[PDB]
Amino acid sequence: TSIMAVTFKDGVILGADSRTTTGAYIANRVTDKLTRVHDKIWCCRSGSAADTQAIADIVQYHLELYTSQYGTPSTETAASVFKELCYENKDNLTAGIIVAGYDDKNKGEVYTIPLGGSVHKLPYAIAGSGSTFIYGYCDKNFRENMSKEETVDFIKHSLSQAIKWDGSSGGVIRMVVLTAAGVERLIFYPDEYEQ
Amino acid sequence: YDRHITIFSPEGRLYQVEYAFKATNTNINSLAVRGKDCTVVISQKKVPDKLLDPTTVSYIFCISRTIGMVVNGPIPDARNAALRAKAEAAEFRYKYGYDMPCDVLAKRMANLSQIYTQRAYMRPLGVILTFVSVDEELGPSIYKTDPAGYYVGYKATATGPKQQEITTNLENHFKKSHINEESWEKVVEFAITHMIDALGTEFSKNDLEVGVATKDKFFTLSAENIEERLVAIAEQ
Amino acid sequence: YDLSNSVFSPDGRNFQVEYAVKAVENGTTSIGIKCNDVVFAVEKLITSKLLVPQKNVKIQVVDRHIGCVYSGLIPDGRHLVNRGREEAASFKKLYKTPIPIPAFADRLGQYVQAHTLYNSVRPFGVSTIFGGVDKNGAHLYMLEPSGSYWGYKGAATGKGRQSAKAELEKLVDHHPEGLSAREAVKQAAKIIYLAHEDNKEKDFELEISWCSLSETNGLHKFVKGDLLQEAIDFAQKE
Amino acid sequence: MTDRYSFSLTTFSPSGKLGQIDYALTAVKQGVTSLGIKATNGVVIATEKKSSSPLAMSETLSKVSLLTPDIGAVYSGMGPDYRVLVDKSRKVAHTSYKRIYGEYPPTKLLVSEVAKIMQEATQSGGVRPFGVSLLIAGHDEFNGFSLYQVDPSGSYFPWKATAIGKGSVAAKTFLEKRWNDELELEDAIHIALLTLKESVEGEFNGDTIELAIIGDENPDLLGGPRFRKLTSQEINDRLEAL
Amino acid sequence: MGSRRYDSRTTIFSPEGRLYQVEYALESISHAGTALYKLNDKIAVAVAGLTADAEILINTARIHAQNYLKTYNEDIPVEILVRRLSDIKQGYTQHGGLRPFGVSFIYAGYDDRYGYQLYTSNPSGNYTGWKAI
Amino acid sequence: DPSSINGGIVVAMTGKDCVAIACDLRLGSQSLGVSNKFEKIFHYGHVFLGITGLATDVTTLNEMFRYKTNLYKLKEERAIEPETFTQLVSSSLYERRFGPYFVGPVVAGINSKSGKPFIAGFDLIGCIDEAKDFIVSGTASDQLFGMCESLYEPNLEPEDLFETISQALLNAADRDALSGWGAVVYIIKKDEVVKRYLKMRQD
Amino acid sequence: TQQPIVTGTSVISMKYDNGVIIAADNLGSYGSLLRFNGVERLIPVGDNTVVGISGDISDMQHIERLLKDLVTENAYDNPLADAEEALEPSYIFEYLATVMYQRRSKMNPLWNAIIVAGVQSNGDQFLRYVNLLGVTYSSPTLATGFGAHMANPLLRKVVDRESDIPKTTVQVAEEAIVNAMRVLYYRDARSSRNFSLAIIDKNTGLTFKKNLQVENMKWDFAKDIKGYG
Amino acid sequence: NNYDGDTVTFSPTGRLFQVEYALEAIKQGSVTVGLRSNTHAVLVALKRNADELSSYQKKIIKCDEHMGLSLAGLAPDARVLSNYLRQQCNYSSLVFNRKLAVERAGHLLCDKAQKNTQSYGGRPYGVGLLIIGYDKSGAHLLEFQPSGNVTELYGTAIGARSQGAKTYLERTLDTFIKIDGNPDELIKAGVEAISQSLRDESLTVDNLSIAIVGKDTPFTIYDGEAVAKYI
Amino acid sequence: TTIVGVKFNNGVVIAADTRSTQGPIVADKNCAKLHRISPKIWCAGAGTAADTEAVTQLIGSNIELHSLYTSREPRVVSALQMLKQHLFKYQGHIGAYLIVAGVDPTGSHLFSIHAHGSTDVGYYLSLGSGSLAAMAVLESHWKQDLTKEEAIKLASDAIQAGIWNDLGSGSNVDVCVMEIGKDAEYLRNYLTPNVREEKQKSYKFPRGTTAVLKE
Repeated sequence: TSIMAVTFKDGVILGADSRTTTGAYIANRVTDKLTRVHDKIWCCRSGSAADTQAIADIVQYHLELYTSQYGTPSTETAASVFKELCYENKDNLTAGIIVAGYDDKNKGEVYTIPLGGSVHKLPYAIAGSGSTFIYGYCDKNFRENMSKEETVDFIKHSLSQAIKWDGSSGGVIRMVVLTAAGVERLIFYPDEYEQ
Repeated sequence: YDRHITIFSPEGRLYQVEYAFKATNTNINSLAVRGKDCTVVISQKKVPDKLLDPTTVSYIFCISRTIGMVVNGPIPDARNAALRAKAEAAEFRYKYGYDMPCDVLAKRMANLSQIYTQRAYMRPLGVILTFVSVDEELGPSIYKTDPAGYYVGYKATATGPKQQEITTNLENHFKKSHINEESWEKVVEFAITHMIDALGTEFSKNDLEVGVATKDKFFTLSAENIEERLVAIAEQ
Repeated sequence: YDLSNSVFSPDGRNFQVEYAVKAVENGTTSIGIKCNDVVFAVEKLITSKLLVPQKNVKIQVVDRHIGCVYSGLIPDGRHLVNRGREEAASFKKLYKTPIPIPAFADRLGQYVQAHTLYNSVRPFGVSTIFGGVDKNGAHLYMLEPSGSYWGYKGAATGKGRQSAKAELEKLVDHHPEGLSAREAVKQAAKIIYLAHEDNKEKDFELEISWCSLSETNGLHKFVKGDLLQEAIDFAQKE
Repeated sequence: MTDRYSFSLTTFSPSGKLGQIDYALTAVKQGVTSLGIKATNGVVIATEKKSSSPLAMSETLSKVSLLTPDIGAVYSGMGPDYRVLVDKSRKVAHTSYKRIYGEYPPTKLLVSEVAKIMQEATQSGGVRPFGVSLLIAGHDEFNGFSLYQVDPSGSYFPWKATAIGKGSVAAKTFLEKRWNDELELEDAIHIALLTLKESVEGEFNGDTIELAIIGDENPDLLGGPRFRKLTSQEINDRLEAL
Repeated sequence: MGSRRYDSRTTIFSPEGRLYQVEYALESISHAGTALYKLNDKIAVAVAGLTADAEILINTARIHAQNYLKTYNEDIPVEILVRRLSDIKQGYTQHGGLRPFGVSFIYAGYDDRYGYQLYTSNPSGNYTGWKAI
Repeated sequence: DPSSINGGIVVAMTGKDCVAIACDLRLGSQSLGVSNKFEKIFHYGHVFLGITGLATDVTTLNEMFRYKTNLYKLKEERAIEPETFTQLVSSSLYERRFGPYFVGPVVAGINSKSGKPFIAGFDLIGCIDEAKDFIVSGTASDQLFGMCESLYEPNLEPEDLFETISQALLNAADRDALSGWGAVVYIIKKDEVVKRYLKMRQD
Repeated sequence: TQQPIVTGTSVISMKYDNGVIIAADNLGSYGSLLRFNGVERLIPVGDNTVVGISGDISDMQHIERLLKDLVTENAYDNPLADAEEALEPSYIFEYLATVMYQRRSKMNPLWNAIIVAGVQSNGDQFLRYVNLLGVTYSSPTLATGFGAHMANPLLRKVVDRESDIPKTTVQVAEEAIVNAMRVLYYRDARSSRNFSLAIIDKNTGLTFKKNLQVENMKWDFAKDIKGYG
Repeated sequence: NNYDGDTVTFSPTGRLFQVEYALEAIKQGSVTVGLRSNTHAVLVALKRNADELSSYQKKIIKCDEHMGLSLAGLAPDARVLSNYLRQQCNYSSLVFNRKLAVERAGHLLCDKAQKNTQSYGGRPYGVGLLIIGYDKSGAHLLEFQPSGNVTELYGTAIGARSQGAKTYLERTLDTFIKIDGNPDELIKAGVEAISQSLRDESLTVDNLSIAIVGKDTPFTIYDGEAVAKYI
Repeated sequence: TTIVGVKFNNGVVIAADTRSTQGPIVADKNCAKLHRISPKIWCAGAGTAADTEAVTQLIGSNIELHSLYTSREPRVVSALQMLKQHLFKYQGHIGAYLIVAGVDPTGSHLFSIHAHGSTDVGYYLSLGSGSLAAMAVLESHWKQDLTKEEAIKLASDAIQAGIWNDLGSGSNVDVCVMEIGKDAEYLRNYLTPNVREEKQKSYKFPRGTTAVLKE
């Protein structure tokens, strides 16, 4: 419902909320919208849950085969696999997917795949129903070559605004940092971003 | 035609399977030993022709993250078996949600070899496969499969022409006392020393290829990482 | 035991593959040299002067970065190149990146090995030398009718393969630090001219191609023009 | 790459014999002596185990398998064929009987299915008969305890006490020498152990033989199944009182 | 050299006009025992040779009889079932490339049109009614 | 819906050591009666199956289950049991997941081994409802439920069970427009099976 | 396929005495939301072909991948793949039209309007149109979608018939194209201020101008409008 | 030979004897000569009859308005190959609106011929072909063998007693290449070349066929009285 | 229908109601909604009863085959993947909503699956028509430090609340407790707070009341 990915200076941070609603009722108050595809190169998905889970499983299997047979996949390879899966089933699935990854050569890459199967790189990406309320703010407060803490603060502010102004979005704020050091998981509770 | 297709001879034998077994022997010897929490495989990298690129001449394949395989026999059938094993492991992980155990993959490859030996339109593969891993429920594990569809697990194993000497030395060592070393480097050095005892030729860093299966993952050792054990063995 | 494709001999050999290798032995000389960046050279027998010069190209291009030469039954090599083009196109469609040279070599090896598993087909009667440049650098590979392939610093096959192998070994020993691109082209021309001596009483045409970083932008291009004439003159001088 | 092996590889000889089936029987005969004894409260299946190499772990390979919680099997002949046939029988026991009627198939019907599978290999195209002879031990509510033998020809026969392998004749003679009407499960186990010890050339311990029993009930193993494969320690304890 | 292992081309004629496989199967049956299954409530069959193929054919006959009963709501006549089984056995003697069945069948059946009848059939596919064995 | 075109009523009750299954006899096209001799209770060995709904589907299910029962008896050389037949009916109904038969099948009988009475009901797609008191199907299921919730006592004698089930069936049919035209009651005991016809108004 | 999700905007093109000019903006609208910017909708094929695509952009990427594959295929076993056996605008347009018609006949169309522009090997300017349903036609001036209603009337004021083509210089055509783009930005709610322009000339060749911006706009008079009465 | 029952068997020296028999089937056919210049390409064919009461079999088949061929060997295989070439040319003209190049047709025929020499259950073709064409790169002449080998030459000859025509073409190579302004002169050169292969035979209006293609010249066949002035 | 699942420190508990209805009429008042997929893996289902039962039986048969093939204990993740793939293959036409819970060598697991194949994890889950009351009770009385008895009381409370406050639920409460290292899970109607009162008058007819035409 509120999904984001930003590449600052040393890697990529992907952030999301944790609210899953089956209508006006909250079906899952704390859901993990961040799914691992490989060790690196993994981000969050929006839209229908079943389609996104199936696409994520298929992409994970395909990239496992790619790693076993031809070396190590890049972020663009995962973006292409997602694009093919979304485009060939254009009339069958409604997912919407952002893919974020890290590698030594490029040091952080993001790809956006909306409904219809198109793919765009962009320096930062926002998606979901709540992101509609943060289009201006994210445009007014994004800079290239930021530090990790500044990126965490920017994601926290944007996701807090999205949670506040969207009914179907917002539990806790989950963040994943992918850099050369490794993969780091962060969680921010409502008492933090609401104040 | 009992000697040309996989049909029974009057005495009840399959000659094509035996011929594939003969074809399993270039004459590279390989060894596999399991320790406390790791498994080590070593193979001979014989490249007498200087035109070949040494890094591309290998008989060890990383099937999955935790499983490694060493093949004895011609390399085309080895690559065929490696690709099949990789596909089966990936399919198992996708379908069942957890990593394929080493013995399960060995059983699947044995079933495929049996199917090859059962149909008259498919010849048996002339290779011998050894799968090594650290299974999450069984610890270190070594399983060998042959062109006859047979497969079984080993405390330690050796494949090649003069495998009898290595097997005799290993069984004598086990009668004396797995390996009680908690670090895989010690197990690698022990395997190298045992191979030197059985096949004495003073292996250099370019005459060996080593794969190590630990709990986290399976990997292989480069020539620079290979020459450190023999220096350590010599300095002891 | 030499009548079917997928029958093991009592000693474990496949005689059909060996006969395919014998068929390869009758082919013309084709060589490939890898430099630091790669270079492919082929000899075309001029059976008669009626043939139009520079109209029977034998070196083939896969994608925009793979170059392939073959010795043996030319139609078999063309069929293998078509299959390789299909596989490269499928890989590029599925992953959006040009297929790495080791992956292409593995695909070709799997295809050739599958062509030795049944008696309804026969093994390919060609040996292929193919290479190029990818993100990991410059690669050269040699594939045989049995399906086994290896990477080489220098490779050669055909009637005059032994002299070419000796020259390649001498060049490798004399250049422990590698070769440039133009020097590699000149050496390939010289080796082709020296290996042509297995026929002598037959005119021949030299065809050279290269694919390296710089001077070709990582793509495969045929050596044509003043450079080819300089290479021919250098080969004739030696 | 086409199969083009549609014709059958097993045909009749001028004397009326099927050569491939006879050769499969010959391959079976040069195997390992496996025996089965039916009692009033169970059925015992015993076999000998060989060591391919001293370094090989014998417990990684089991020569007796559980087909259903109440039906088990043993083989004499080619091991990989037995393993593939066990997998096929396990699949058939579910995809043909249990998924329709909600119950595990009776022993006779499962033996019929296995015999049909083995017969399909002697008449279809581009195949060879399985080089194994199977002993099936089972229990069902209406038929009681049953023991069957299935040959490579696909013909199955019910037996009260049978044996196959190299020492099949001597083991059969020993079993038929004294077979009473009051045999118990432990009496059957003792007789099987004695016959296996007589047939074997030595090294008769708990780690060189494999035994399984069908009977009674094991709710402790439910998590009950009537199939119990005895552990090595229990076999050693029983041999200490032999 | 796709597959030259065809076992004497089972479904061909001899130079004298005979079928070798059928005669060999008849020899195999004659070398078997001397002649117990229920096809339905009114028909029984005795088998000779290759009990597995006999069981397969008996299952097929049971399926055919039950199909006839479902279709017509009447018990199948003995002759129809015997003819169907004989045609099934003859089919393998003319096409398919497989070996013929090695089973001889003796059917005893009662219908409402003939009042107790007996038949016999062989691998050649020819069935004959007999007053007594 | 096809289940309310031909009409029908089937009920089943349990007794001390016996069961009872009763059904109506009316068969009509919508509001026009056609036949008054259309029994809806069939027998397979010692089990009884009462089907309500579309008459063609009832006949098709009867023929298919007779086929399956004959093949099962031939293969296993024994009569089917009510629980095994219930599982078979459920599986067969679920086989037509997207093309289900518009039927109201009900299974009753006494197990040969245990001797326990057994009654079960099914929906159109094969969901087993194993109830120890009674099972109801037809176009007047609510009336049968109201009649059977009261008037029913556990472990009733067959003589009293007959009266109870007959009164319930008659009073349920009298308030249903698409059921009637006579009634048939089976009292199933240990290899006894007594069949009776009831007297009722012809609407 | 059945409905476009991310859609492009008008593509305009015209012929001048020595070649063709084709321009298109760089917007990736998502309905009423201008979601994506910097999307190139002019695909150069060879040194003599430009393909302009309007409509669904996922299908645009699909057919540009098809064009890349076609370019790769044309070079196979073709020693003259860059001199005389190279691809031409006519061949590319025929392939695209065949693909579009085949997609239409299967009720699975590519939601695009495509303009193919270039110079033929004999010096003749090629400029043709295709879309879904496989409808094809040619004209001295072409425009897709919204620009078909506003850009065409202006361009036809300069090149009205065939005989006007030899009388039009490249400067006049480029000025007309820029003015048409400014008008489209004035009156189209799905338009963007930035656009790309390609010129194909028989003599000079292919000239590509990216990151162009609409300028010299008029807004001063808006200070004098107040209320609605 | 034990290695001759099928095409999927290699000889111990690495030979395919079925392909060799297919090649020998060509040697038992009539002689056909092909030549070309910068502007035109010409095929000359000598036809045969069963007897005096039968007609002469056609030896030249048109594939497209810019490409044609002449056959030597099994006529039905030539018909199959010509139909395949017509289909390929039509596909190229429809999908891309481009005239198919002669080299592309050569590659297609090479691939199709190869596909019949490697799979069990089939046989190689038994006809040799001389294909002429004109395209954007000029005039082209190609020689096709059933083994899949396709060659490009200024002139060639196939069939029986073809060595005389080939020797004449080799000797006069420097002459017929420059014949561009006169198609009839090139036709005369081809006729004189094929005359060297005649074994006590005379060219008549009944056994001579002449096909020509050129720059401003659709593929045109002359037979019967059309070849009266070329004799 | 109400189904709840609560994960305590070293195991899971699954509880359910026992009422199955068609429309506004109660079909069966003692339906069993706890399904045994594996001796240590149990699932409960809501929605179409036939679809849930068939899917559970098929997945259980496949799980048993897998356990026989691998000579290993079945895992909850395997059943989860099989169920979700099977449900997704039918695009939600198989209307089953499942709560799966089990104990395996990797620990204790609890998941929820929807009819379209989507899955989720949690420490306490509720499904069915009356799932909102059970969810409110769980949110009111859940803590991360739970023992076996506290969990078995929480599940009963949630099921009882869902029974009382939803017209689609009623009758008794079925419980199933899975703990690491032991079987248990044999509750079978722990609570039965819907006992019907005795009827005011007996309605046993005297013999001979019904008229019989023929026998």
